[PDB]
Amino acid sequence: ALTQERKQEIIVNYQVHETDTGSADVQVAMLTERINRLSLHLQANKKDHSSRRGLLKLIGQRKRLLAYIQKDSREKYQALIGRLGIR
Amino acid sequence: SSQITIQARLISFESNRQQLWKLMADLNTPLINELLCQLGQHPDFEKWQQKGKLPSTVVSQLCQPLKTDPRFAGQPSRLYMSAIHIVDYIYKSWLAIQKRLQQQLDGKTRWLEMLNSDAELVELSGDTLEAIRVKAAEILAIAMSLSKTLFDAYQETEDIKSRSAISYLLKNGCKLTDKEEDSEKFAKRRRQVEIQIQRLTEKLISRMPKGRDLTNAKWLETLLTATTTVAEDNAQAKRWQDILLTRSSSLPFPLVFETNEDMVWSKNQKGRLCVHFNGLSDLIFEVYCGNRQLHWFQRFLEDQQTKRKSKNQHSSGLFTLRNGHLVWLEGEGKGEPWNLHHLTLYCCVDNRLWTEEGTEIVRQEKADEITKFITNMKSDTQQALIQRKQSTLTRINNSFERPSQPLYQGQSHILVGVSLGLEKPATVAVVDAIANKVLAYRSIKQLLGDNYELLNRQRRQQQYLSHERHKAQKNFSPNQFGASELGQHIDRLLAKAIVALARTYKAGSIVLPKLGDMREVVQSEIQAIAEQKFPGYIEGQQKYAKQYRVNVHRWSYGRLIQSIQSKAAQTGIVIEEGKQPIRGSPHDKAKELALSAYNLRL
RNA sequence: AGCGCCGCAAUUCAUGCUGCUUGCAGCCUCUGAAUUUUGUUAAAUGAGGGUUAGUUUGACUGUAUAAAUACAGUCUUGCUUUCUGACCCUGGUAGCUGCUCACCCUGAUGCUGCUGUCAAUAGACAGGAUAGGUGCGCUCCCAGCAAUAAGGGCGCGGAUGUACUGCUGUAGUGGCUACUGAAUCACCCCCGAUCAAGGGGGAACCCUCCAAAAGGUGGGUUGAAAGGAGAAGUCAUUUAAUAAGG
Repeated sequence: ALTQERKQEIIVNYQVHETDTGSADVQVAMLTERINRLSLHLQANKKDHSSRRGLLKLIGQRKRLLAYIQKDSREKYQALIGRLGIR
Repeated sequence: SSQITIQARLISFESNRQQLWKLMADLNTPLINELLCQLGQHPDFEKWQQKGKLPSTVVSQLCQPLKTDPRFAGQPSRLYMSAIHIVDYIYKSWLAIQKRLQQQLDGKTRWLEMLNSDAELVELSGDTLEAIRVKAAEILAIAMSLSKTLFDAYQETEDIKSRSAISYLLKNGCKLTDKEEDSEKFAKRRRQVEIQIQRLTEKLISRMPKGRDLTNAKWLETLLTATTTVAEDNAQAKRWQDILLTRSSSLPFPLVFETNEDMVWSKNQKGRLCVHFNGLSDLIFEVYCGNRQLHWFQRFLEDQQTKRKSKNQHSSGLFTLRNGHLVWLEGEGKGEPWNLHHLTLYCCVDNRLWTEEGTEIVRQEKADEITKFITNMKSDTQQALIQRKQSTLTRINNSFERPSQPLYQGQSHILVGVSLGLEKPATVAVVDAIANKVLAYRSIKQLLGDNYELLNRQRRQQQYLSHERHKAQKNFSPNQFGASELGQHIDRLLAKAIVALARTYKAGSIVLPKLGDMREVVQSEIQAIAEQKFPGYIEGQQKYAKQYRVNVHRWSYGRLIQSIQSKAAQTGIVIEEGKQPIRGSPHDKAKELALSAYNLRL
């Protein structure tokens, strides 16, 4: 689970502006935090198929959002994935 | 069916178990995986599928350069040989499956072409129905194997009248019929064949044998990829998911010892039977078995000692032990795998080799087969093969002095027919065939006797355990179980009851039905009905008769047939195959099954 | 209600019984078949989870016999399963982590359903398979909930280029890991083993036998079965995720 402080820090860091809470860039940043933590869990917990179910959802959610961003703008898309460290 | 398996736990100190586990998991199973990969890429692979046969030596040839590859080099000679046998039998299995499926697809595709309705047969013959009926009466009078003979007659007879007459004659089960064709029952029967062709076509897209990766390196690298990389499209992400859901293989492939003397038996000073394997004699394993099997493991030592006392003038061709499989059974709980899992030896024996009379049966079977071989076989190593065969043929004459038990004698005119059904798994009729009289019926309830309550237990547990799995799946709970072992128990109880009744009436044989593939018949029948009832509504079609289709997929007619065949062979009762009639009750089906198998003796 | 199962009762009958004439004719006690009712103080079924290298289901040889098997002697090992008993539980402490929820309507193979102290709110404590409904049981039905089947309705905020997102708490409910609680058994107790390991001591009932009012040698017994296994492919069902399909 994700703390409100880490959540709000993600919001502030990826916001387009101070009241943006839901742009696709903020959404993929939130999902990237979740995917990173859950990958570390599943590397240690291969039999946690319940948690693995969540990963496949989260990876798909981010895949759809990044594909949406990429055809709004490749400049914003490339900058965003570079910040998040996604190849 | 005189080959059976007996098993024992193998016990040894930890360093022996660890060394064997590492040989199996780190070298032998990776070698098997590599052989499966290379064999599936071989340029002759596509012609092996057409022959349905693997070359006798191609796995051995592929393994030779791998025996000194740093990935695989550390193994005894018999472990390489075991890996070869594993891989060779896998493809012998898989190529035989694909070959038969292809023949089924070709056979039914021809039938779909020659299945024409009388409205179509009128046009395609150019003759009135009475005219083709007469021509079918002539062609039947010549073809008098009848089915195959008509299928032979069809192909090269390009004369559309005779060709249509054969089509009409085959539509009716190789016979004349006066009655009119019900056009909707024909259209349904045509549709069944299309579904069967489609389902055969889909089954022929089987995967190549997948192997056992025990490291699961592909899973972890895919996890790192899918979490840090953008998927190029949906199909890459789907392939990632398909890998991430794939479950890890825990256990290596077992070892196979096709030379019975590669298991060397001994008794330790604490009096326990012990075994070691060729190439691993430093690892002594202690035999821990039930007394109900101990007499076999004692026999393995006595057979070994007999041939040593005779300075190898006996043949191991008559050793009661045939081969061994060395298996790790999955342990519950946690530990290092050589501690967690339990090492188990499975020995094939031929039950006839227990007695002296049965050994004489095997000796003649061996002698005839080897005398045939030596005559037909006639290089230096091929001449050495002849000399080994001639040594076997000489040495099988030396007796092991085994227990004498006179062979079963059954009356040729007394048969037991066993009717198999979805509702009543077995029903038997003892028939005196020259008298044409039933000596005894038994129902399923009389066969099970006091065990009959197990049959309601099975139905009740199959319902209950399916529903508990359904509930557990939604929670991702691992606690998913089923009644397969109870079902196996019931089929073995029935098999013993049937054979005991056969012995009691001195039946010469047990008659079993040629059911064919009941599941593909039922599945294509129900689909053809459902497509009429739910046109354009696939989920309605799949809901239709769902529980009947499930019941037919659970019907264990093969396991019951196999259990009967094994028990009859262990008492020397002949098994015969007959055709079960569709008419009548299970009792009448069993009687007419028995009597038809008697009349089919030619 | 429906469906499955269970027995009950009834009819007909042969795989049952009776007879001389051994292939037929009666009958329905027994042992079974055909599915026909019916739920009764009946007789049968009965599904919360777990607990033994448990016992019996063996091998060989001799003797007997019509097989079936039976008796006597010698040997015995612990595997993989199916039942019947008996016993124990309703779990604990830290971590990791999924899913769910703005709100409303409908209600899914959804969730929950025991007893009795206490107790207005809240659940706790002590019992415990008697666990909602019927003879028993269900995904059916009843009652409460339903966000965690599907759908539908409809707020403000972000976003609005096809992605969607927030309203979400010491929250509800799953999974995984580590350690840990009870039975860890086959007549009972105690001390041990668990890749090997057994030892000691008792209670009932029956044999065997001093010549005997009385207890006591030498033993026996204290629930049964089944077995052909590995490897590879496939089908079916269900669950989860994904996609809108070349």
